[PDB]
Amino acid sequence: SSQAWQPGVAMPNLYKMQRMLLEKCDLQNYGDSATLPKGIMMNVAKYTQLCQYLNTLTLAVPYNMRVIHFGAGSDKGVAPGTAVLRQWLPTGTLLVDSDLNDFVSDADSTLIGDCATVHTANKWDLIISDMYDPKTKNVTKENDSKEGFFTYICGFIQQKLALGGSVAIKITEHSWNADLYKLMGHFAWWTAFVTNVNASSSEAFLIGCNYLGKPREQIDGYVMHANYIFWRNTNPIQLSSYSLFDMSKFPLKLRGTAVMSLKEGQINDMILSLLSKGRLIIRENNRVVISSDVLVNNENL
Amino acid sequence: AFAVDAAKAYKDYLASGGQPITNCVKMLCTHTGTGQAITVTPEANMDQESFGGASCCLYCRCHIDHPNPKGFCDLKGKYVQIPTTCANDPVGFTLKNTVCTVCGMWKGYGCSCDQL
Ligand SMILES: Nc1ncnc2c1ccn2[C@@H]1O[C@H](CO)[C@@H](O)[C@H]1O
Ligand SMILES: [Cl-]
Ligand SMILES: [Cl-]
Ligand SMILES: [Zn+2]
Ligand SMILES: [Zn+2]
Repeated sequence: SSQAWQPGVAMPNLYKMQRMLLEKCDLQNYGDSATLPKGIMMNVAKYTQLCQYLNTLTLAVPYNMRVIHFGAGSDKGVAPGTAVLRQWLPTGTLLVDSDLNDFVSDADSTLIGDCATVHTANKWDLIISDMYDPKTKNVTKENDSKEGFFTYICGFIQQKLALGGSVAIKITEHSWNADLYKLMGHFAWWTAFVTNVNASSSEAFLIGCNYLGKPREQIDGYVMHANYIFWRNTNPIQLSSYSLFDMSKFPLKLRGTAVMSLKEGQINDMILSLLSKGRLIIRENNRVVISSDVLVNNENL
Repeated sequence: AFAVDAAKAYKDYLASGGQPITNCVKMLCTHTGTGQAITVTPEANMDQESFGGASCCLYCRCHIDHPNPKGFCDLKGKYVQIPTTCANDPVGFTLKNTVCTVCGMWKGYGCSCDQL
């Protein structure tokens, strides 16, 4: 197989190049479950595999790295994904997380509220999102591009992702957005990554690798999602937890990637080539300041 | 003059046969680490499990103030190593036990400072 010993499976380039029409997602392995190591939560396993895959890409890893994690709370009031990210990321990495619902976290700072209330002064080197609304999995109605938090994420990327930075945004059959796929063409490389532990689900992480701030490629996101579902529908993925047992090479290498401030005029093809190779981050190196907008109401009389 | 004593309430709840706090976040790791008690990354050895710190802190989990006068947390943002034999109750373990200020191991579960 080979694939069962990987952390997961990335969408093969040839499927990206198709022009499929959107169909219903019918997974052969739906209902299968991987055998998780004793006492290990799905969320921990899933993030572990995501990070293992991200270790194979050309992520920029500067000193004083800035990472933000949306959708980080669980129904049990803790943040398993944040815990894996902080393990993975170099010690000292600035990690901020957020959720609609209250939770306790190991992040350096946590904001509770709708993601649309979240503002930051600074730019980020890596954006992770597990935001998901299970009310989108309505199989009886048409599956159109969704707005909501995806609209926030697309703006947040274009406004606050450092050039050279990367993203991983959770999608499913029904939880997806066409502009987010289009924005994948603004990175040097992109894919949809399915974890082997959760391969029975139409979930994937849409990964943009090394942001360029402009389209490198024009992607129709309606077509690309249909391509993604076509791939899933015709390529059963064997549930596997095998990669969870070898953590020896898990930590993200602190590459000390260079950070420069630059104005949109000085970004030439040589800068762009460095961005594209994971060798450069462009943003301010100022203090990290965040906030959550709070709506004020007085309900009396 | 009045303060809630959540530490005591949990100790007494446990003694009365209550189910330990659950959903502590256990990490995947090599289990070839230093075995120190509270670390910046998982350091479980072969006899330990490593957990996300916040999820094993009574005060974090109960949404109450930390006994530190500054409210600071020893666990949040770090990883806590729990003997496998006590991993059914990490919160109880961290609350009842103490870290050697010299070697960083749990007194009684790794610390060999008082004669090896
Ligand atoms: N618009 C939003 N802003 C912030 N967090 C959001 C949403 C929508 C969903 N979520 C959070 O995503 C997690 C995964 O379902 C859940 O923890 C859920 O709370
Ligand atoms: Cl449809
Ligand atoms: Cl396309
Ligand atoms: Zn705490
Ligand atoms: Zn000692």
